[PDB]
Amino acid sequence: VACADCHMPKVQLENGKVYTSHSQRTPRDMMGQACLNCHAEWTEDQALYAIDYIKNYTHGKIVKSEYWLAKMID
Amino acid sequence: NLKPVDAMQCFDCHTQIEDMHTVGKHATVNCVHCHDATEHVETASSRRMGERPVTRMDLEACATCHTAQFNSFVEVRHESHPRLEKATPTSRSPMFDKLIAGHGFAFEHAEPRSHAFMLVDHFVVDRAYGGRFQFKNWQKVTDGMGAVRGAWTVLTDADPESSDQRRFLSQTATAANPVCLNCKTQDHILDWAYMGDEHEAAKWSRTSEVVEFARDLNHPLNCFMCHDPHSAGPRVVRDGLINAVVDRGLGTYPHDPVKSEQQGMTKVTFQRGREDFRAIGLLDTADSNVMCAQCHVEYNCNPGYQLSDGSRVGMDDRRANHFFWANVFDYKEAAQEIDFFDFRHATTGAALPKLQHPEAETFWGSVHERNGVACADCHMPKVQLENGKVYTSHSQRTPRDMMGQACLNCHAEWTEDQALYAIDYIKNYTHGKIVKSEYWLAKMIDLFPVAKRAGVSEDVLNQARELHYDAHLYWEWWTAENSVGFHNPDQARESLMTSISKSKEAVSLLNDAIDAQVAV
Amino acid sequence: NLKPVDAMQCFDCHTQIEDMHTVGKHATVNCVHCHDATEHVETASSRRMGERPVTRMDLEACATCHTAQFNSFVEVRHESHPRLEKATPTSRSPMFDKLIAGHGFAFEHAEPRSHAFMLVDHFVVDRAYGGRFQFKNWQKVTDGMGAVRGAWTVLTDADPESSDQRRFLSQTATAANPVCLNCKTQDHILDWAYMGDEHEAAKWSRTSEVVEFARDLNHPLNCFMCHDPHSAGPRVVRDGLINAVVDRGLGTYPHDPVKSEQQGMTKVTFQRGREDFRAIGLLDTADSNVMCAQCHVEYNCNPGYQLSDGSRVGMDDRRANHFFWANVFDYKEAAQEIDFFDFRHATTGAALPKLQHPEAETFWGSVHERNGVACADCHMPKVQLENGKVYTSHSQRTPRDMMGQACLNCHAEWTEDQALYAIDYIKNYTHGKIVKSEYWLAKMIDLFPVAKRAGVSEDVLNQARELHYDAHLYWEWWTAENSVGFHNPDQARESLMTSISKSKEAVSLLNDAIDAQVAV
Amino acid sequence: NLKPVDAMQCFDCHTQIEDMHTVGKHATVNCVHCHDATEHVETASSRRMGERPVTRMDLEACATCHTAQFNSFVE
Ligand code: HEC
Ligand code: HEC
Ligand code: HEC
Ligand code: HEC
Ligand code: HEC
Ligand code: HEC
Ligand code: HEC
Ligand code: HEC
Ligand code: HEC
Ligand code: HEC
Ligand code: HEC
Ligand code: HEC
Ligand code: HEC
Ligand code: HEC
Ligand SMILES: O=N[O-]
Ligand SMILES: O=N[O-]
Ligand SMILES: O=N[O-]
Ligand SMILES: O=N[O-]
Ligand SMILES: [Ca+2]
Ligand SMILES: [Ca+2]
Ligand SMILES: [Ca+2]
Ligand SMILES: [Ca+2]
Repeated sequence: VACADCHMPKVQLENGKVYTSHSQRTPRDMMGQACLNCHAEWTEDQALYAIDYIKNYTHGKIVKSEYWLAKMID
Repeated sequence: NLKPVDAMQCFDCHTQIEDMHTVGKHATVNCVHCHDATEHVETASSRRMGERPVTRMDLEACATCHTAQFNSFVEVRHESHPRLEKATPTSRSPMFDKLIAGHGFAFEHAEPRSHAFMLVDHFVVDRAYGGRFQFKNWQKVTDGMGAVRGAWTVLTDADPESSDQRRFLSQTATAANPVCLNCKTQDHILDWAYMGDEHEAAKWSRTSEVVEFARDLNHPLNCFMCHDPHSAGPRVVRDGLINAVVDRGLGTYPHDPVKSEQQGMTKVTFQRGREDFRAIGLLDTADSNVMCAQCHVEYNCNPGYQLSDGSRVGMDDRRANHFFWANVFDYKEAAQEIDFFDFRHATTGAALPKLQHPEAETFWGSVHERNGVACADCHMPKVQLENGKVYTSHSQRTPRDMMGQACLNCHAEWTEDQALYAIDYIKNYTHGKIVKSEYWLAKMIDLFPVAKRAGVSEDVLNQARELHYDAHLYWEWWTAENSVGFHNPDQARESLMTSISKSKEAVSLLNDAIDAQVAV
Repeated sequence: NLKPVDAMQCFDCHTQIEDMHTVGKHATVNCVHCHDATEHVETASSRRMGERPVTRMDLEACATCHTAQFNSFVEVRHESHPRLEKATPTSRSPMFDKLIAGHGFAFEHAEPRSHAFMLVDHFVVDRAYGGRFQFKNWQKVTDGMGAVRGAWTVLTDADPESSDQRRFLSQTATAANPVCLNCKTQDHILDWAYMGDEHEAAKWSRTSEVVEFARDLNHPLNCFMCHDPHSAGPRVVRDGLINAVVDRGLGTYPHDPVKSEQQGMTKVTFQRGREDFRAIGLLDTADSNVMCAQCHVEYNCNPGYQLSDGSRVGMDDRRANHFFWANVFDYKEAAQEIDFFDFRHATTGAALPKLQHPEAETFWGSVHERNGVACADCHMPKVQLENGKVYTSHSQRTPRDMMGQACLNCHAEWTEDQALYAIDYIKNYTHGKIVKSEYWLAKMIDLFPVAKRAGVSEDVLNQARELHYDAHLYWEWWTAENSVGFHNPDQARESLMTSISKSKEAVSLLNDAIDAQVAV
Repeated sequence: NLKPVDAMQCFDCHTQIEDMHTVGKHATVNCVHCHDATEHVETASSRRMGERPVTRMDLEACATCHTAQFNSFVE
């Protein structure tokens, strides 16, 4: 998988000539084309939930990392 | 990958192309994008073609550099109901079968749908080819991109071994003829002489076997119908339109000589063996009124009969390819001018015209047309973007889908709901008069068998038939025209009231004659 | 609280029940859930019933352990318009009154609504019981759960003191008879002999007073119509269906002997005093095509007349309970096979069939049926859950409400709008041909009085009446069938074109005969 | 309106560009779309630039033929 698969995927059209989106942005804006096409087992809410599980856990450890760096700095 | 050819080598022979190509916005676009001419260059002389070069007519030839306009063009509007028969109580003409009896449209006449389907819909409608052509299956009806790629990628022919027009199912007709195709495709633009006259250099003409012609055609509404591929400048290619505007000298706006001069057309003719062969009309301005009038007009594209003596007018006659270029109040005179009518009513025996989608001629003289508004302003406006390069939408559809760009930009005093309400006030009032007109036409039509059977004289029946012509014209214009009066509401109202008046006159004439017979 | 009974004690006598109950998925479900048999056990012998045990027929007997399927079944689809008369310009059959004149359906024929209401709607429709039964007030029309709980909890009887069929309001009919109830309820499953034959052990039969029968019935579409309560295995209980498939040997799929073998039915018979009494058909597979064909078929459930001699066929005849089990192109032969027609047209005098909702026989041979798709796949699919135990929806309704589960799972190439567009293309085209068929039927019908009054001969009028039979059949199939052609579009198209052809033939015959009379 | 230049004349001194341009999917795209080299061509030799030609770096140089990619980019 590469950055473009999640952040600038091909446009999906009912009728038309396919081209590649050049709006590089979060996959949350185009989940059908950026995630759900590979993850058939998920609804959009399930895929968002899986993202947020990782970001929530990571951000918690960033905050704890800063708490300890700040305690040392002080 | 494409390799460019030496255009200067072409221009040595093709001076008209040189004059157009070197000056316009396609001066950097190489011939190889649309032509394969290698063997042609090896064999042509200054006056003889030699081997014929290949010319691409597919819309994807333009989609490579103009993807936004192409993608907009091929969109399917699913809200435009498909295969919706007009002769039903919930559509445009509840009493159409009774009123049109004797004409091929009684076999099927659906409402229009998105442009991508025009050629496939032409091929499959029940009135056209005896039911010979069908979609490969009922799922293909959704496939707009497929139809654009080519009719024969989504259709089947019930009998590839024969080329005659015949019925394959009982309730079909074989009304299609080569002239129809000119408003569905221009794939034949190099194979058709101006007006569809017989010509040594034309493979196809008005008198061709239409089933064989059909098989050679693939693409709907080619991009180059409105845009010259050499200059990229605005134009029309439709011979019937050029004939009305230029040859007959009627102008682009027959009611307005000044606007006709400012927004005119220059006929350019191309030859084969130094004899005139085909023509285009270059426009002074990018005027969509005239571009859309290549098809959205009342026309003849069919055999018929002479008003004077009732004799047959066949596909071989020039009248079988004709733009009347007349509003509803000038139409009867325009039909007298060429001594033509379309069919005899199956019940009344009256000589009648058949009217078709006269949007362009209806729009003339309307408040919007008089203020310089054109079809594209309401039906294919500029796209509005917060950040982006503006381009023109090519999805021709009702303004209800883009009211901000199609109406409310000029009508700043209205909300979207108020603008919709104004449109519906006109459509509701107009439809009510169409329905009343049909009621009166039907009442008259029903009296003909009663009058004949009661022994009413031919002289009286003929007087009623002359009234039927006018009652019919002044009604059918409005079921044929697609705006339900919006394009010209005062004209629709005056015309529909005239239809009713004529029918009432005919009813009174017939009732009195029947009553007198019974009294004897 | 329920206390279990000793099932082994029952099984001592009930060996058929034992063989079914001990093997299937209800082997742990005690008899007390559905039967109160204490006094029965005390008094029965191996061949005599003794006191009759109570058997629960209410759907709540199953709702205790299967709440999800019950709650799904009783949902009311408010978008399915209620009490919507089909004989209007905006519904299925704009010219129904003229075409059906002479038949009881002219008094009222509404579109179907949700299954919860089937029995109450049967009781209150204007054509059924002379207007005898009404909802307790106009608010009760919304109460689906109430109707399921029991018809008599939401209805009133205008005269509990009489049991005759009569008109209580002027524009009603009394078309109901005991056979109708078999497609509304199976509360009478233990009180009705197979086919509704007279039988010593049956309280009710084809010849019962229908008002008295009506009063004994409460619940719509019982869960056990498709599920054996003893084995929990798939089945049908409808006698007419078992008679077509098994007794007449036609099979579950008459056009396909192989599929008939793989997806067959085994007739199981239950006796009273060691004589055959009632029967069920156990299915080889959980095949909804055959389960839904207990009701969604063309049938006779009414008296009529013989084609051969015009004589009356009454409720006492087996033909008054009959599944034709024939597609539209085999129907005329199926009606000749039993020498039967339904009514004489009030205006033309023609012997005519009356067609009813033939969904099952229409679906045969369609692309979907040939690919192994069944009614439940589009009308009662598996529920899709992010997290949960999957069960089958029991809300039988249009797939438009669950397109992801009903269509788009098999048609991965389409969006919901594209799939809807494909359905509407078929429905629009089919409806247009229904409307044209009615136009031609009406034109013919209108000529009968004119022809009679002009002195046209009986021989010619009889030729026209024979044409009317076919014109009628090939049209009415499609206003009766609820998919507006979707279930089999090529068949609808061929049939409706045949209807039109027959009417046109009849119009020409009558016009020529009238013209000849006037000429003399 | 743009007027095409003689690309072959350019390639007499620009063999490295020739080998890329003639072979890829821009073989038909004339240099005038992105370069203004009139005075350069009047003054250059294969060994002396002469007047420096102008090269367009604006994204609109691509947006004429690739409006969809450009419009999606600038959102
Ligand atoms: C899908 C499997 C992904 C691939 C491959 C790449 N990225 Fe990604 N990225 C992804 C997610 C789910 C998120 C979080 C977005 C959210 O809304 O929570 C991101 C985030 C970014 C961001 C920040 C985007 C924003 O929140 O606005 C950037 C700048 C980004 N990613 C860049 C990026 C690059 C350069 C990649 C290839 C090396 C790449 N991503 C891969 C999902 C996916
Ligand atoms: C790197 C960050 C990019 C920039 C800056 C631009 N584009 Fe692009 N383009 C990019 C990728 C990863 C792809 C898809 C490649 C693949 O095959 O998967 C593209 C594709 C194109 C195309 C081809 C047609 C299509 O797939 O849409 C064109 C014509 C194209 N890109 C044009 C384009 C223009 C005009 C840009 C400036 C506005 C642009 N690209 C920037 C990566 C990158
Ligand atoms: C003189 C020797 C010629 C050269 C070099 C080229 N063409 Fe030509 N062409 C020539 C003639 C005499 C004709 C017949 C029409 C006429 O003007 O008298 C043509 C025709 C074409 C057509 C129309 C083909 C058709 O199907 O009708 C096309 C598209 C065409 N020519 C293109 C073309 C191109 C692209 C050339 C350079 C590669 C070219 N021609 C060279 C005479 C001569
Ligand atoms: C790329 C190789 C092209 C192909 C193939 C086609 N066109 Fe084109 N077109 C091209 C350019 C670079 C331009 C000029 C852009 C600018 O604004 O400077 C154009 C312009 C047009 C126009 C506008 C003309 C005008 O305003 O006077 C139209 C209507 C147009 N092009 C249409 C068109 C059609 C119908 C094509 C298929 C036959 C087509 N173009 C091919 C680049 C390319
Ligand atoms: C002949 C080649 C045509 C030209 C030029 C234009 N139109 Fe057209 N139009 C044409 C046909 C044959 C059809 C029906 C297609 C079918 O398969 O049924 C149409 C349809 C329309 C519609 C209805 C679209 C819908 O959503 O139902 C509109 C609004 C329309 N046409 C407008 C239109 C405009 C504004 C034009 C000039 C820009 C134009 N058309 C040109 C045939 C042709
Ligand atoms: C240009 C002057 C036209 C000629 C010649 C033909 N048609 Fe046409 N057609 C035209 C337009 C502008 C439209 C859309 C507007 C409308 O009112 O329909 C159409 C539409 C069709 C359709 C779709 C609608 C329908 O009537 O079912 C069919 C099937 C169709 N046209 C067929 C047809 C045939 C068989 C023709 C020759 C007899 C014919 N068309 C000529 C424009 C023009
Ligand atoms: C007539 C019925 C048209 C057909 C067929 C096509 N286009 Fe068009 N185009 C049309 C109009 C009225 C306009 C606007 C002119 C104005 O100045 O108001 C356009 C414009 C273009 C342009 C210019 C850039 C823009 O404004 O979008 C291009 C590049 C263009 N059109 C391309 C194009 C292509 C590729 C088509 C086939 C898919 C096509 N046009 C058909 C009218 C008509
Ligand atoms: C705005 C002032 C308009 C101009 C200029 C033109 N038309 Fe129009 N059209 C207009 C409206 C408000 C409507 C009714 C649409 C609705 O949804 O109620 C129409 C209708 C059409 C149609 C049928 C469209 C449909 O309902 O699907 C066609 C085919 C059409 N108009 C064509 C047309 C042409 C060819 C014009 C220039 C001659 C034209 N219209 C001008 C608004 C406006
Ligand atoms: C609880 C005491 C029950 C009552 C009352 C009814 N049913 Fe039942 N059913 C019950 C169980 C425990 C099971 C098996 C669950 C499992 O999957 O193992 C069932 C099964 C069914 C089935 C599925 C049968 C099969 O797949 O072969 C059906 C169709 C079914 N039950 C229907 C049904 C009906 C119609 C009832 C009312 C007459 C009914 N059940 C009562 C538990 C209980
Ligand atoms: C006889 C006992 C029936 C069986 C078995 C099935 N159906 Fe039925 N259905 C029946 C009636 C009498 C009615 C009309 C009820 C009323 O009060 O009007 C219906 C209705 C439907 C509908 C329409 C529902 C709506 O929303 O309007 C559908 C879609 C339907 N029926 C489908 C259906 C299916 C798929 C069946 C097998 C699973 C089935 N029905 C069985 C009578 C009977
Ligand atoms: C099974 C073979 C049936 C017999 C016997 C009867 N009906 Fe029926 N009915 C049946 C179905 C599958 C449906 C829904 C489909 C449809 O097209 O309606 C119905 C519907 C009704 C309705 C509601 C619709 C209406 O016509 O108003 C009523 C009032 C109704 N049925 C009454 C009725 C009477 C009086 C019957 C005996 C003469 C009768 N039905 C028989 C299935 C079956
Ligand atoms: C025929 C018209 C049916 C009626 C009446 C009832 N159900 Fe049903 N049921 C039906 C089908 C076609 C299926 C699916 C079988 C398959 O394997 O595809 C079902 C399934 C059940 C089940 C099994 C679990 C599940 O899949 O949901 C149960 C427990 C069940 N049905 C119960 C049930 C009850 C309680 C009913 C009365 C409210 C009922 N069914 C009616 C067909 C029919
Ligand atoms: C999917 C491939 C289907 C199968 C298998 C069956 N039916 Fe169907 N039905 C289908 C569609 C797309 C429609 C039209 C619905 C719409 O909203 O347009 C229908 C319609 C019905 C109806 C009327 C439903 C309503 O509009 O309220 C009934 C009563 C019905 N179908 C019954 C039915 C039966 C009994 C089937 C098996 C024999 C059956 N259908 C198969 C889609 C599908
Ligand atoms: C019209 C005169 C063009 C200008 C200016 C630019 N490009 Fe282009 N590009 C053009 C054509 C006709 C094609 C081939 C289309 C086809 O599919 O055959 C292309 C192709 C591209 C691609 C795809 C290349 C590949 O897949 O190998 C890209 C990424 C692309 N073009 C990018 C691009 C950029 C970044 C430009 C500005 C510097 C640019 N193009 C100008 C036509 C034209
Ligand atoms: O019907 N002649 O092609
Ligand atoms: O039938 N097309 O005007
Ligand atoms: O009408 N007899 O029940
Ligand atoms: O009227 N019920 O088929
Ligand atoms: Ca439309
Ligand atoms: Ca005409
Ligand atoms: Ca319904
Ligand atoms: Ca029947």
